[PDB]
Amino acid sequence: RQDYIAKVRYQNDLPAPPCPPKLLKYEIEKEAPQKEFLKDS
Amino acid sequence: YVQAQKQFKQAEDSQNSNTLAKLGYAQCLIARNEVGDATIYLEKFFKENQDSKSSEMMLLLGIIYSQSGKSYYKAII
Repeated sequence: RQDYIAKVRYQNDLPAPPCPPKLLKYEIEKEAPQKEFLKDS
Repeated sequence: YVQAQKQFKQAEDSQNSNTLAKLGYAQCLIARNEVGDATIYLEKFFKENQDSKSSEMMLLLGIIYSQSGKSYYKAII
């Protein structure tokens, strides 16, 4: 079958890991500061 | 903490209108690391007093629910 030459290859390639910047937990995200803040007089 | 919690409970039993006594009771529960017990007490008080304007109670409820995580919607409210 001498006709138009074309190659079909589906692209589903996974991207490389992004490694985005990491959020920093608040001081009130730790159990001990939470206890100190809640137990305030 | 045990004695203060007992005193807060006695204050509540003497006069139920003392919201400050109940809030101190919940704070003492927090002091004794009774996270679940304080949460149950706070839910009972809020559901009985949904119209009460205890801003600090609602702030504490939001903080507790955020620590829980699954109850984020009540925390937002």
